Amino acid sequence: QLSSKAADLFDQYLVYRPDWLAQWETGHLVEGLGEAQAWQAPLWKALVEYTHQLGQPRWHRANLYQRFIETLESATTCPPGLPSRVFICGISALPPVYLQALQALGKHIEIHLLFTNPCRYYWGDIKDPAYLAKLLTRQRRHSFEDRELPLFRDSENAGQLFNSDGEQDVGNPLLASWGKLGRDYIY
Amino acid sequence: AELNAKTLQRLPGDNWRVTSYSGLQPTLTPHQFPRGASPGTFLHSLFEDLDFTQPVDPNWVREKLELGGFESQWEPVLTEWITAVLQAPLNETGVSLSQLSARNKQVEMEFYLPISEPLIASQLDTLIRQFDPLSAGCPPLEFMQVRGMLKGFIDLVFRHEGRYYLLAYKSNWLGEDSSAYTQQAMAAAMQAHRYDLQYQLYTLALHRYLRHRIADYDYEHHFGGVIYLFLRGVDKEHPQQGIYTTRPNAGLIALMDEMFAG
Amino acid sequence: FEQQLIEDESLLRYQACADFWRRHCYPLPREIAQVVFETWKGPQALLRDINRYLQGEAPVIKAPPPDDETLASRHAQIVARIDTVKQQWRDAVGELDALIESSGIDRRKFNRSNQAKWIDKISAWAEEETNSYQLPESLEKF
Amino acid sequence: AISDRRARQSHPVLEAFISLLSLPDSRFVSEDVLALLDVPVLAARFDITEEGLRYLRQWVNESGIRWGIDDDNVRELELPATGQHTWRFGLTRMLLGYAMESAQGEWQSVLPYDESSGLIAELVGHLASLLMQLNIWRRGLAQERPLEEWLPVCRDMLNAFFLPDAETEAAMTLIEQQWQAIIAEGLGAQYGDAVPLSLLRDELAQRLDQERISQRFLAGPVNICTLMPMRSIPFKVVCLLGMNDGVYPRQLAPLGFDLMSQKPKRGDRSRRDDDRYLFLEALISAQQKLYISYIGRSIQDNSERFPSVLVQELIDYIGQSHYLPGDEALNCDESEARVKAHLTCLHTRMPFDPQNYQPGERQSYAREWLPAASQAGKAHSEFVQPLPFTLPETVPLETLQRFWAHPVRAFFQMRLQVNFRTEDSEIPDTEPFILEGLSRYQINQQLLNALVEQDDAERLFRRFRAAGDLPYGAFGEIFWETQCQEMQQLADRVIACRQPGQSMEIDLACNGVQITGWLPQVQPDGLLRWRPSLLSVAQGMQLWLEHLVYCASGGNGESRLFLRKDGEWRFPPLAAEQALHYLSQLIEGYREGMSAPLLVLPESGGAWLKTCYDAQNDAMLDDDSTLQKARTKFLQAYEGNMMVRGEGDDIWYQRLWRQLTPETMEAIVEQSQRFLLPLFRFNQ
Amino acid sequence: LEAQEMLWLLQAVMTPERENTLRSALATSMMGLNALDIETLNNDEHAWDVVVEEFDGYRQIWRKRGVMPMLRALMSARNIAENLLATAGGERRLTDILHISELLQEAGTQLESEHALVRWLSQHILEPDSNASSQQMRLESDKHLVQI
Amino acid sequence: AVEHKQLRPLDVQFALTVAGDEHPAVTLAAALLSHDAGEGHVCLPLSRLENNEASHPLLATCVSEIGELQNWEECLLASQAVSRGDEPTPMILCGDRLYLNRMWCNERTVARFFNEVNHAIEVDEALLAQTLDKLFPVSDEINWQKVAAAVALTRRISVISGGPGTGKTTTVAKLLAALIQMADGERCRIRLAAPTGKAAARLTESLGKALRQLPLTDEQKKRIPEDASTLHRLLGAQPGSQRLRHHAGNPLHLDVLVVDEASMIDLPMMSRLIDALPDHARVIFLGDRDQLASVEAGAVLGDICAYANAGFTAERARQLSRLTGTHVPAGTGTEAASLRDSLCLLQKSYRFGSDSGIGQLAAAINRGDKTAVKTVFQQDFTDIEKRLLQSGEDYIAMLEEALAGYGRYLDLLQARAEPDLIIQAFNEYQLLCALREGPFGVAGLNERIEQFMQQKRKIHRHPHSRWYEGRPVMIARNDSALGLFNGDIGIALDRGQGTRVWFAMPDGNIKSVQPSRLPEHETTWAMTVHKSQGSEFDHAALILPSQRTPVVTRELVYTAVTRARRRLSLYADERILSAAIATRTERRSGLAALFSS
Repeated sequence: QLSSKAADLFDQYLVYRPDWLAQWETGHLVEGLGEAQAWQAPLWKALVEYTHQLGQPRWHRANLYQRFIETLESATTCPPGLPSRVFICGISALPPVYLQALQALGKHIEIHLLFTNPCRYYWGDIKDPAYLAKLLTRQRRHSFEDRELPLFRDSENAGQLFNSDGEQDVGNPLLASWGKLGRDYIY
Repeated sequence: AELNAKTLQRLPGDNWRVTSYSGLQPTLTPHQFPRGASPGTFLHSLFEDLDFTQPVDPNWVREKLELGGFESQWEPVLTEWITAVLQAPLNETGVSLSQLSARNKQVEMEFYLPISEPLIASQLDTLIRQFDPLSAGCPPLEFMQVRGMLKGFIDLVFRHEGRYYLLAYKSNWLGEDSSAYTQQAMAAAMQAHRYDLQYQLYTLALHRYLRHRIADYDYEHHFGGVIYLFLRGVDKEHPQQGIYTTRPNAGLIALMDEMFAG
Repeated sequence: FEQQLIEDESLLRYQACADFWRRHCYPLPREIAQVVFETWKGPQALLRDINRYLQGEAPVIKAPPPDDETLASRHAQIVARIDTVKQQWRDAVGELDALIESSGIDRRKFNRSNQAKWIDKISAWAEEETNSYQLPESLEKF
Repeated sequence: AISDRRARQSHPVLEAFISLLSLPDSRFVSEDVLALLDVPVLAARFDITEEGLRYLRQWVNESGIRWGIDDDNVRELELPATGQHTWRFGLTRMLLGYAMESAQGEWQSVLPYDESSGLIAELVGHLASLLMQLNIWRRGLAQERPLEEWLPVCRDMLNAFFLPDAETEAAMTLIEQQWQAIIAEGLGAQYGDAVPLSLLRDELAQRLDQERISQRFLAGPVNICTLMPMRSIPFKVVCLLGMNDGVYPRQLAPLGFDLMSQKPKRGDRSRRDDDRYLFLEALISAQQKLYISYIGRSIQDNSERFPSVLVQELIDYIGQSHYLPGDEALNCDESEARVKAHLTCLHTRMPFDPQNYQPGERQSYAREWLPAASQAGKAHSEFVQPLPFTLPETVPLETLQRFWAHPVRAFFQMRLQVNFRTEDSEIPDTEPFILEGLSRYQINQQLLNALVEQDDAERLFRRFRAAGDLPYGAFGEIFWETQCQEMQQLADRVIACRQPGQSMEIDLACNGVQITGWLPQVQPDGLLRWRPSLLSVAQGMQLWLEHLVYCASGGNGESRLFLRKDGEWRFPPLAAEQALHYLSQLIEGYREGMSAPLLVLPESGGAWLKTCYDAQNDAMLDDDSTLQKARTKFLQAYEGNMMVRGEGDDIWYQRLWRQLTPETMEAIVEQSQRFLLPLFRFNQ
Repeated sequence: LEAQEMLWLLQAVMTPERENTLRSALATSMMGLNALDIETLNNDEHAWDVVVEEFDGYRQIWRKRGVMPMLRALMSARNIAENLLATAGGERRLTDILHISELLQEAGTQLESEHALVRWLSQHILEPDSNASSQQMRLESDKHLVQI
Repeated sequence: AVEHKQLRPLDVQFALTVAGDEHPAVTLAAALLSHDAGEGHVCLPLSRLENNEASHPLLATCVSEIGELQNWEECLLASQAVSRGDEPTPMILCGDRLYLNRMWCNERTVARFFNEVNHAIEVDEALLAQTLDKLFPVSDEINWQKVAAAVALTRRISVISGGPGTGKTTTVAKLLAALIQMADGERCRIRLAAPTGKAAARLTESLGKALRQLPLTDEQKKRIPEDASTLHRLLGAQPGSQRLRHHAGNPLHLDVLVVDEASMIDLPMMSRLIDALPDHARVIFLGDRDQLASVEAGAVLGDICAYANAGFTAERARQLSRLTGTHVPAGTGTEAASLRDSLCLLQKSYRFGSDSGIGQLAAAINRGDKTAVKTVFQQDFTDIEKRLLQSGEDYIAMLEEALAGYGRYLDLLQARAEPDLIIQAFNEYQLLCALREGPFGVAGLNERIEQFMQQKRKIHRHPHSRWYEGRPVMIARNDSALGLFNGDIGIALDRGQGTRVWFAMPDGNIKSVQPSRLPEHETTWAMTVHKSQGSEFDHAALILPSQRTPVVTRELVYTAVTRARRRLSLYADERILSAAIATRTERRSGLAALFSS
């Protein structure tokens, strides 16, 4: 039972938190984590040695994504075998690692992302006022009308909607109470 | 006080259902193979997973028999039988399966076919019998008016010298152990199991697929025929036994497309 | 991390009580099993007696028996305690020196005859009621 | 079309394989083996049919098989070796019954079982073929084995205990696939240490029930499915069920030692936020109509069950965002409550309520409950009806005895042939520690029939101990000693006045009615009957009928019956005229009981009569104290206490009336005064 | 008694060939027939043939559609629910019949065989153990009663 | 035998449980005894155990005692499982034959009943001779029915051995008429017993049509036997328990008991019937000597009637000559005068003579196989046909001959006539098969006949209905509520009210039952020879399997021959027919030694 729960936690770390496993492979702790890391950091590294002791391959999901991004940004010619266009439809939840890989994939091959959002304006959070100006400079355009449309309803009063920490005061309480996953995904 | 109950005036719904073709219907030898649904699906998965360009390895067949759970004594006869299947060409020109590259082949193509009209069996069986010569016998099946979608799973689609071809796998073949699986016995099996409707729907789906995918498409120019491969009927000395090549009249497909469209 | 909660616990409790009655009451001899049968007919009566103590917090028993005392040792101790009184009755028999009172009837010698036939064997467990006539606190009040 | 349900393919294959994986941990109870033999695969493996299973049910029930496959299994559980009430004891008993009759006696302190005697005991040779196999794997699956040795174990178990069939082929294929997948995932890490059996059993039981089906999600029939995340499809009508509190949102507690729950990031996913986004997508995806139903009132105690927080926020936003045109300007909170009450449709508790069929906003479409709600049906008429019945010429004495044993039962099971057949009792789980009920009565009857001939009580004790019906060891000896004391006390009164008498013939002609029968054990002193029962009125009625049929043709003498606790029924000899008159009265009662149900209760009516009768003056008392004590005795004998089953608790009396009305009570009193009066008139 | 009547009805549905079980199930208080009706049913062979045919149809519904459809077709064709609602004191019996039907439908989905549900019902009749779901409910709520 | 080598698990578990820690000789002896009890042999001779076992020297090396246990009797008596008849042991060895305790007890009970209790009831010979003269009109030559009735009314226990078609029921009617005319003032409660319900119904209808012919009186018609009961119903057998109502204490209050068809009475049923009889009832047994053996283990009627071939006694011959008034021959020698006197042999068959080949074939069945080949060979008597069945073309020829046999049935079926003539035409032709499954059996021949009726345009059959018009069904279990017994045929047809099954009652009427009202139903285009006993068919056709089986023996072919009235066809090989006659189903029992002393 302990092995199954620790394997599920290690799979969640392989999906979501690759930096923690990358630092645990060397043997150094991460400042600001819980007490369970005191038994989770040596448990992972001795795992990486154990598959290093056997004939199994070394490569996994966590250590490969940075090299995959770099080998696509550093290449000059397109590699053969890649598809012409990839559609992402009906998907409203993805990790930032998958989006950072799909951005480097989309620099070469056109990828169409069909995302269903219930609101037409920006209803996510903000990071910095320098990021608020970057979001204000970005404007959408219609597929058939071909007219430029802004994100916020008011551009001069867009700074008053966000709080000091960066959370937008959503006027609709149902969207603010139920759509936290979409609120993170649109950000 | 007086009280009454409301009564529904009409039927709640028409016959809308997304169905398939099945809804509308010495000591070691392949003849001595156990005939069943599970060995048929095992041979279908063996022909799906195996690569056609590379030669068949006996240890891979032994590992696949370990994963499936069959006897280990059958393995050295099965692999040479598999290569005997792979050495036998299935074409009107003599094209083998080893000449097909990975980009040319496509295994287990799943298609959905729409139909907006109520499918009348009397208006369809007569249209089949007007052009198909195998419908001389075979009294017509009875099915309800099916309006909606139709599912299908084609085993293999492959192109060669600029011509597309279809390939399906039938491997039950319980009643034959000798070399009697000639073209007459295969035609009788096609008339008995009613695989003519399945092959006609496969030709219609492939025609619609090649029309949607390839621009400037012609049915006579690109399509070549449909091949049925009976696995237990393939012999090394008999190239014609085991394979069954059929080409439509190129006039039934347009009328069937007009019937399924509206 | 995962466990299965059960709603009814009476079946396993009755099974453990039957196992205790099998491993404790079966190899007893006749002179002990007679008293065990006089106490309870079977394990169902014992479970009906101790069902209010088996569930919940286990209570503390006042003056518990020692861990080495079995049923046979207690039976032999009570048999010797009865046999000492039987010997003291057999030694001091054949005399009457107490004064006859108005409450005390003169049939007490017949009760002594009932105590004369009582001392035959120590296979029984229940003494006679006529020993209640031989109490100094009851004879003094009479 | 129902989708997202758990895939249930073959329960009696997977559950039987799971029970076979718990074979050493099982106690081998007889019910668990008859449940394993209920599976047609395990029964067809050992050549057992359904008729053979039906014979084996009663064979195991009567042969004394309760628990324990072998004596070594009894010694394994730290229990004393009793030697009886095991599977080996029952097998030896059935084989000795196949070899030797039960009248011969014991051979190895095992009484034979006289039922299985012919070729049908060959099925016993099938059952002994099963449990022996159930021994071998019990010694096989106990030892711990490494993962390289658990490969052929499930395959050998499948080819040993189960037979391949057309239906159950896919279940065995899935069992082999899951077992080999578990062993392949174990050997991919190259596990070297030993692995116990229970871990693999729990893993296979968890992996076998994990499969789901979602093939018919959008086939065309209406879709029944659970809320699945990241799946939002636009529909015209969207209905929601089970939106009460606690059920939704589905809460999954974290592991506690996970570090992702401590420091949350942007891309972290939780089930609560996924369920809230699913509710938002269900609100957005609804195009035309949205239906929401939740359990609001409890079905047990009628307690108020609050809905979920999402539906409460939805109805709060509805009440704060909209208002009815009836109250245009009344208030803010009152209009919100009026909107929330107008939207809330509190349906009725029962479907046959007339409120649902009232015309208005909502109306039910169930026309099957419309006449139930209309209250236009006929009531249940009385079961008692006057039937035509002609008294035949030759009415035997056995028919009169079966009539006067129970008149309502003789009216039910003989006139209209309605016999309420109850199912037989199940096999108990343990050996009999005490003796009570039918077994104690049969033991007392056989002991009284043995002591009436001055036979050896110890031989019958060994005979009853060899069959396992007695408790083990000293307690069975104590029970046999006290029952022998009671039966000797009864026999000292029984054989004090016993004379050798033979059975005689009875051929009578009374009122043009012929009575043919036989009376057993007719002594020159009269009639002598003995039964180890209590003082009851039914045995007195039987003895009075036998005395009437004996005194009518000669036979001057008394009739005596001896019960327990010094109970005695005595009838003096009477003349031929009074006996023929009372026999004609009983024949008239029989012909009245065949046309109409003769409400003559023997026990309660006899108790009422013996409370009201006075044998000194041959007259019935009429004071209020006796009239109240007779009602008390009638209510005591009709409905008994919580330890004695009363006369009113019967399947023949509940059919006529459900509650004992005083009118039917007075009718029963009058019928008992008319018929049961010569019972207490000639009693001495 | 309603559980025993439902057991007799299920035994008559499962085995309608033997007339003894069907006669014992027809004479119950759930059907509500007089002694003259039972006598004319025993005398007329054609009415008993119609009863056997409709019980075979009930067995076909029970094998194809389940427990509650068979019970609803039996309560609608015989119209016993209206007769129990018309009889004074029969509403509690009808609610007990409906609860027994709901429990039989809840226990019939977890069992594959048809005789296994009959054995489960006979076992739960023989087992008086009290569960939270298998307790008696309130018979009526509209009519005011003295609450002990 | 072949089946005797393949040990049942019952015999193996019995040998492992009874012997246990004893010598393996006792284990092998218990296994062989249990296998012979399962096959039907009552006793086990020690010569077959000593000679026909390869492990006999090995067990001779297994035992180690002072006397080395060289004899099998000492080796068996050394164990606690075998005794001489005193100790309560499962196995009993008395006359160098090992049996079980129940079989030995029942065999000694039967020997006591047939050796000691059978005394001679002395009655008036003049009135008996006058009643025999006034009942039997033939007094010119020797009539076996008159001698059978005289020897049944003379003694208490009497066995009447006779084949079918010999006028047995007329002899029973004459016996009962002379019994009532002899005892006028004495009341006689005559009772009739049968092993099966169908044979009981046939006995009731036969005695009903026989007793109304003879002239009686108003008090004599009152003492007519009302009905024939089953032996499990007469003794009061229960479904749950095996306890009888008249087991040992109270006997059945009967004066005379006529038990028909004693060939189907096994040893335990005979022993249960013996213990129920009082010390004054007179029992008359009916049945054929050469008929098929009993169902369970035992052979009562054959071991009883084996001594009928010796003849009567010297005093009994003069007694029968004084009774019948004719010249009765005497039997040579005297071994058991009571049993040889109580027996009788019926040889004059009235429904068939020497001109018909059925009686000649039945007489040649008990003789050698060459006699049967000669009986079939010369001119066939226009009654018996022989068709060779080896390959598929012979199977098609057999199906064509079955079509020619069922031609009138299909002609009356297609013409939409009354069902009574349809049943009367179906009861004229019948196939008799040995096994149940396979290509040669009940369900195989039934499915092949249904496929042949589907091929040729004779019977229209729906594949999913299973109740097409014209299918013959038969019931497997008894049902007294519907009036149909086990072994009764019904024909499903449409009279206009729906598809219902018509049954031909023995009273002469027809009953139309719903197919949903049938408790059991199996297709009966070909019946088994064991299940066709008691019935009679005009045109029978035997089909024997090519596989060698112990079921096909002399008694099976004899019951297949006597089942036909006039015409009989055969579909078998010559070697199987030659081997079935020589291989007689012998059952080893202790009655041959107990009746000899």
